Amino acid sequence: MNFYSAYQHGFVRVAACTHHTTIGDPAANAASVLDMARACHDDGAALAVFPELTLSGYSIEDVLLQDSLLDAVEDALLDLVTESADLLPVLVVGAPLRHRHRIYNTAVVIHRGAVLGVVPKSYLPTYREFYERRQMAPGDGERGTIRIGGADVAFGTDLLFAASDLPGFVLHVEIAEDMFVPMPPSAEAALAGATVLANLSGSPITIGRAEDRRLLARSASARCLAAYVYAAAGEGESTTDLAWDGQTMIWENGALLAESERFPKGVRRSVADVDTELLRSERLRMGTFDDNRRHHRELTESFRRIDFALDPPAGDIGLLREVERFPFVPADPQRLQQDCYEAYNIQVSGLEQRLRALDYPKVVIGVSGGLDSTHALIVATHAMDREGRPRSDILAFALPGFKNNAIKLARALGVTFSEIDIGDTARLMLHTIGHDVTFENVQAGLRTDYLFRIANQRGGIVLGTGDLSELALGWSTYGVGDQMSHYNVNAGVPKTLIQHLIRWVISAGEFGEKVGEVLQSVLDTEISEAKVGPFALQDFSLFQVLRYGFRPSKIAFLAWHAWNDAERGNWPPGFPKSERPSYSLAEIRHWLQIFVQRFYSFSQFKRSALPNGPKVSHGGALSPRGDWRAPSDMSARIWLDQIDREVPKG
Amino acid sequence: MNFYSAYQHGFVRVAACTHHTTIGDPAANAASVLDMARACHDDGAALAVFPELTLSGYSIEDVLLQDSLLDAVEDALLDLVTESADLLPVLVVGAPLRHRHRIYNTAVVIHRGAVLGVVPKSYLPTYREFYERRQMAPGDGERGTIRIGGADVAFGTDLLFAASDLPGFVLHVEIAEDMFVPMPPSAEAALAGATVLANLSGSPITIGRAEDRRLLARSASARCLAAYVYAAAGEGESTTDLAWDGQTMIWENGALLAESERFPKGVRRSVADVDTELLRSERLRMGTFDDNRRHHRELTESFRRIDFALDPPAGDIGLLREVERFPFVPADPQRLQQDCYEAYNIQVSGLEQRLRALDYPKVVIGVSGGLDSTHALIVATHAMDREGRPRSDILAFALPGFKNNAIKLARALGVTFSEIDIGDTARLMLHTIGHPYSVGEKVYDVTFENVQAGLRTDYLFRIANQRGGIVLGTGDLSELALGWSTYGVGDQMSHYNVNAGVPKTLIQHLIRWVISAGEFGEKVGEVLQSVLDTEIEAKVGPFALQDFSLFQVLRYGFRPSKIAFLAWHAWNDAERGNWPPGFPKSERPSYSLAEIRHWLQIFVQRFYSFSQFKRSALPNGPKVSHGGALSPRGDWRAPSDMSARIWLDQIDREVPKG
Amino acid sequence: MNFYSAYQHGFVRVAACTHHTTIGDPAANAASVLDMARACHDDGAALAVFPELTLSGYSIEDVLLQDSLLDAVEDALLDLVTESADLLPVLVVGAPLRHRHRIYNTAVVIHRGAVLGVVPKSYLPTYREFYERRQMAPGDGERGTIRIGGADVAFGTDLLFAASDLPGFVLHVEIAEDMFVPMPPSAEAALAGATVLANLSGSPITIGRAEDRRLLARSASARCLAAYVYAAAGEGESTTDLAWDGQTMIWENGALLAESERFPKGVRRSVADVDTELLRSERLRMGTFDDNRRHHRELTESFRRIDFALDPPAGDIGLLREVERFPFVPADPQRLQQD
Ligand SMILES: Nc1ncnc2c1ncn2[C@@H]1O[C@H](COP(=O)(O)OP(=O)(O)OC[C@H]2O[C@@H]([n+]3cccc(C(=O)O)c3)[C@H](O)[C@@H]2O)[C@@H](O)[C@H]1O
Ligand SMILES: Nc1ncnc2c1ncn2[C@@H]1O[C@H](COP(=O)(O)OP(=O)(O)OC[C@H]2O[C@@H]([n+]3cccc(C(=O)O)c3)[C@H](O)[C@@H]2O)[C@@H](O)[C@H]1O
Ligand SMILES: Nc1ncnc2c1ncn2[C@@H]1O[C@H](COP(=O)(O)O)[C@@H](O)[C@H]1O
Ligand SMILES: Nc1ncnc2c1ncn2[C@@H]1O[C@H](COP(=O)(O)O)[C@@H](O)[C@H]1O
Repeated sequence: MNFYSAYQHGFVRVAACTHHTTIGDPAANAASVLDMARACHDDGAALAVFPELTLSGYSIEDVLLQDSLLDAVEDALLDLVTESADLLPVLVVGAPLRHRHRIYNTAVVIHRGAVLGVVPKSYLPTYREFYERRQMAPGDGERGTIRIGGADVAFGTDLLFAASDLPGFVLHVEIAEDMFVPMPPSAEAALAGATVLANLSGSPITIGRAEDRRLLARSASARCLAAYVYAAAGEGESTTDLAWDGQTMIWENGALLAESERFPKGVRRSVADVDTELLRSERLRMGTFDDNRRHHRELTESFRRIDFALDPPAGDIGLLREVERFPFVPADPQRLQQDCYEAYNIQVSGLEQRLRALDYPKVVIGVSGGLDSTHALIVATHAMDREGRPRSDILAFALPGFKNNAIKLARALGVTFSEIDIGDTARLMLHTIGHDVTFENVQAGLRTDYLFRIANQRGGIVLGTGDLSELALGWSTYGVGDQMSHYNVNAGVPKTLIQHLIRWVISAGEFGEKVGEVLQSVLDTEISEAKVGPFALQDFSLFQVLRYGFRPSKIAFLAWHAWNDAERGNWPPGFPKSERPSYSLAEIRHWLQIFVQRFYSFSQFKRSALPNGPKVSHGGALSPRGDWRAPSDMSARIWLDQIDREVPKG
Repeated sequence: MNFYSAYQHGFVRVAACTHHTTIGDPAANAASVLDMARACHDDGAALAVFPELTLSGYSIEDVLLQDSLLDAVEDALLDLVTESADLLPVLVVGAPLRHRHRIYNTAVVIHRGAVLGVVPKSYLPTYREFYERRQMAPGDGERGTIRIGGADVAFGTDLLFAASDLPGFVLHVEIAEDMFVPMPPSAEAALAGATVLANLSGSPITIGRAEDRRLLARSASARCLAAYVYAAAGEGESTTDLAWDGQTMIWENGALLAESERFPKGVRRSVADVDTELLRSERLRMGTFDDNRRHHRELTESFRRIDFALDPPAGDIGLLREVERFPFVPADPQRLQQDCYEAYNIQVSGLEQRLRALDYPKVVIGVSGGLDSTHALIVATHAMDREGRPRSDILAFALPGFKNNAIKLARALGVTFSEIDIGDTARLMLHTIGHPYSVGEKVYDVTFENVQAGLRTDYLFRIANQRGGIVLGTGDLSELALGWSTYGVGDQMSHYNVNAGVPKTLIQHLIRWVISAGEFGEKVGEVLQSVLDTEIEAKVGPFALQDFSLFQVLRYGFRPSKIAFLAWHAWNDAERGNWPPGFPKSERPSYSLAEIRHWLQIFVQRFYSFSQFKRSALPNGPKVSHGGALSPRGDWRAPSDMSARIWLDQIDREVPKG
Repeated sequence: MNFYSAYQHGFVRVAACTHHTTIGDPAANAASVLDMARACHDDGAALAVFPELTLSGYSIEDVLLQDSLLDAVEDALLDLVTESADLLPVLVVGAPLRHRHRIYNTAVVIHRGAVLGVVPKSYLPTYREFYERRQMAPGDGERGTIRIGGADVAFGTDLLFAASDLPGFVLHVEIAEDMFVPMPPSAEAALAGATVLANLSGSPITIGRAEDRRLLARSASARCLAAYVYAAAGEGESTTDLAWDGQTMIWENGALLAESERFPKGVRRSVADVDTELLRSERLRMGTFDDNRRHHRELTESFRRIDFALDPPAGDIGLLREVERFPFVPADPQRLQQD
């Protein structure tokens, strides 16, 4: 396998194009269309979508009904079809075409010298600035074939274009208004199998209309778990009554992959790599999507499937796609602030309920001066405040065995602080056992043991502080040890997020300037990754595994694109340059071997008996009662073997 | 509410009746039917099912086609209907009735002076000793109405008789052969709602046929999550070519509630209380049952529902049902022997897999001399033997704080044994914590108890790390139920729990079974027997009572007053019902309502509110009982932060003080 | 004619196999499947039924949704298909397979180098210890085809596999829970023609469950006048929350032909000679069975019949069947006392 090929990792390269319109001149439009398709071809694109009525112009009104115009459109269309014999992508081009009694507003799907199909617009707006039913017939409910340059090709609203060599790529096409009605053709098509939904638009621009386009193309792509590929008309359409902004865009399950300049000078393309495996993984897990199909079975079973062989380029063509280094940490500051606000209020409100339900017990917690326990102590405090409970009901413990930040934060917040040296107890235990992991574990164990007994003694509960990345990797001490508690507030927060939560608490500043300074000190001081690898890379793989179940080679491909060059892509706030590492393939490959071994084989038993705590990230959590049911007794051989066979050594 | 009324606890009393046949003489058969129905009424029955072609006799062949016979049947049927005005139960009576062109083999459903409906047999056997298509027409596909004594009443294979005051009682009726075809009318009727399936049979007896009847009525009742009420013809049928055994029976979800004497002299009845709530609870939970209905929706939606008001007796009429004292421990020795063999092989095979998967680590376990840990050590040994591992890889520990059976069993099995006294460590820990006892105070609270339980687990765990072993849990299912364990750092935690799915009441019989089988040898046998004798904490109540409630809650979700009723019927008299093997008379307690009520308050509080958090973070171990287990990854998903108020209030309002 | 050949007297030799499960490792499971299939071949068996989700392991939960796992299953399944080119028996193997939007819990029917069909479980328990709807889609009402290693093969709950040279052998396949609902797929298939009903089961063992299996597989075989061939998962399934007893069994019109050791150490097979003429003879005489089909004609006419040529061994291969000397006098004393 070619590891650097996007097509070999399930990507499909898609283009929404806005061409130069020459109204009433099909050969001119076709020439503009041919030039942009040759570009999409050079880019290795599999699909190029053009605007509504591309070949005539959308704005020409009663001129659509002129024989010479209709005739010119057919001739021009046929020329394009001929030219497509040497073009890689499927081209989806608008044309007014005659069929039976009328003309239809159609998209012609063209590929490698043939027309695969012809799709008529279903819903023809005849209100406000739109007059479409005057010239054109509704296509909803039309099936059968249409004759195009001596051949009968499939015609109708029930068509699916499936790549026989790219099973993840199933195209449905609809037109402009089709997307705006309470039950759009594209939503039935997704249920029936379509993964990529194209829209050819005219869409005269009005104040606020671009927002409406986005709202509907975006929600479509989220509701239908699909890529949505959208092209509107631009320069050249008539301005007798309307203006045109040429907007093009590509959405994937709710996220914007690419858009182009509004009101441009000259032609514009959006080009993106769509991840068919992402779409496939979401559909795999959301059972209710398939239930919805089954409830509408007669609607969804009636589609006709037109097969074609794409034969994509096999080499390196790069990756036209923003892959963030931190799935859990948005690079966009306004987004990351939102995430932090939500994470924090999840941890707090979850603890508050547990405390209300237990009639407000004291809160016992071991504070070491580290990031996790520090953050947990802040969570605990806010929870107690919110519930009108004295901060002295928090019992914080230093438990040194064989920092000041700890006692300072505690003092600054005004919780009850105390120290208990576990060394002598550990010595006694080591001796009694006749005594590495055991040495380490005897101390970790006695910490938990003490807290638990103090909790019994003082009418408290022990607060866990292990974080999501530690659960993922089994980096914790099971049972009698830090893995155990009465309630875990960090269980759902990945390590890479924790530092930004603390930053957010500081920046918000409701704990006061002292607390602020201590927390800032914790940060400066604190920033294991020796033996389990850098947490940036493990949190990366964790997301891919937990959200999508992607195979290891696909994970390596994504990580390498995100991390391999520190200069490319954006970093979140809070990364000075001395701390913007870049990773080689060899490194990514190494830590990924370690990740699959620890995640799939070693660590599950530790997750299996997990204390309570709230789920936090949309990426998922690792509760055996929630997002992650798995065997405690399984080997990781197949994952290790996949890496061995598919990921180059470096 | 009347706590002693079976009807108020969701029971329906049902009768399968075999009457005296007088072939060719409807008024005589009717008179036998009326006499048994008056009995079934006196018993407070809600339903009385009779045999196929009751009113004419099943065996009369072409005489069925004689007008005087057909006429006599109608007159006799109409007399019954009139008499039923003063009878409590719905009567289901067989009759050849004329409809359109032919006679149908039918069941007439009669209630309080009206005919509620008429059901024709669907499949008429015309092979071997059966000739039914010669005289009678197939009823499959017939709908509409039939005229009976001046009234149009529902006729067809699509009928459901629903009690308007007893929602759990929905009756469907089929006939004889109907139950034997690959897709029987009653299976569709169950999907559509029927909870009680009646079968009128003729069923000439042949060698082996009684077994076939049972196999099909039983599997029916299990697949359809229903009661199945079956009545065959007996004395009086013609013996020109056949004989008749009069068999009657009542099945409920796979279990036999009642059967009557085969080949009797005189009439016979089976009468049982059917638990509609048990049926309701199983349908509530088995989602795929409802999925099956949805898949056959056009079949299942077309049923016609005929409503009637039963108005059952409200007082104490007893409880015609065998309620076992020990849901987890069958009183039948052959049954209990089976259950033990299975429980034991479940425990062992589960541990073996964990051991194989961990490449055969040592097994660490704390042995106290008690029932649980003893049994666990036995389990562990057998697992190691089966995997061909040396018994010395089992590391057993005595861990005295502040027995010999323990060291003896260890020595007898040949596992590695050792002692570690946790006293000093506990002393140090109590002092470090500032607990009054480290200063001499005789304060033996939860912290004092817990410091010791904790250190036990803590030691085992560190030994496991040190010696490349895993810690075996030994807490049992009843302890998980009640939260009777020490959470987290304490006996609740381990690497693998073999007893997690076995209730306390079962454990002692598992040990007995291991002794009785005797493959560990006579020494081990003697030590185990000593553990039993020695070992046979009621702040949580008698485990017999809590295991009882646990089964009701975990399997059916029954309300507390229903549980009290059941437990009182099972436990209140030590002379009635059977005890399992191994209960000398000095140990056959009987409980009062007041007692049952007391321990039940404690059960609901502990089960639904206090203990879930301890179940929530549970080690791995195999499910054992069909009653269910308590793994939050398996049979029991529940909140760790809920109150038990409604349960406690239900007891307060519904269960008498004594 | 060869008087000593069981195949010439209307017998079909059938095997229910419980293999060594390696959870999450399809090439290992396929290797255990291939070894047992070679044995069934050497025995002259015409059919070998394996347990539910054979190729992945039944007990792996969310691991089923992992691309590497789904991928490994496909590669392993295609290796088996290739190996089957030299194997006599039809192989019925379990596999989680992707189709349309989801994965289905399926049985793949394999024969002489081809996949004859792919059958999805219809009813997916999601109660008590079972969580199937979480990972897998219900197969009831699915028809059409599925693409398996470059070919379109029949997919759905409506399939019959008929031996073109052994008219009495018509196979229907269902899965686990399918057999436990009031109106099971297998009862409509019998009405439609199936004489041999296979069941691939996971079936974690609980106290009393073995009795439930028997009651339902036995009553199914008696009600449907059929052979019922049943295989449950054993050693190697996860014991995170459940245990497994590896039970296999073969029923014929209400009678047990063969069963294997519960909780065995190592792999186990039941192997029996099913008498297709016996089944044929009972259906010939019990007219109400055909009446029942006619009453459900639209249900029963819709099945698709996939034809294959078995070409069984023609020589003496003995007779794996208890033939009592006295049809009228049972050799079992408890039974004879009853009679
Ligand atoms: N599948 C399975 N099912 C049941 N038991 C299983 C098991 N696999 C191992 N076991 C048993 O469980 C035990 C091993 O697990 P465990 O007791 O946790 O010990 P283990 O994971 O081997 O070691 C804990 C490690 O976590 C690291 N740690 C922990 C806590 C904090 C920090 C820090 O950053 O400061 C680091 C530390 O480096 C240490 O190396 C052994 O008894 C083993 O036999
Ligand atoms: N809902 C909830 N979520 C999270 N945490 C919760 C909680 N409710 C209490 N807690 C906390 O849990 C702790 C109380 O539970 P836990 O630590 O287990 O202790 P707890 O159940 O209060 O006491 C143990 C009891 O079990 C009996 N016991 C123990 C061990 C063995 C045996 C035997 O002989 O078989 C009997 C013993 O006599 C004692 O009465 C407290 O620290 C409390 O604040
Ligand atoms: N020296 C220490 N004193 C008190 N608590 C500690 C100390 N070291 C670690 N902990 C606590 O032990 C848990 C796990 O930390 P660690 O083992 O350092 O990753 C957290 O709750 C820490 O606060
Ligand atoms: N004296 C003891 N020696 C060894 N193990 C014990 C001892 N006491 C308790 N245990 C362990 O703790 C479990 C719970 O019993 P207990 O803690 O005594 O309530 C037992 O089943 C043993 O596994």
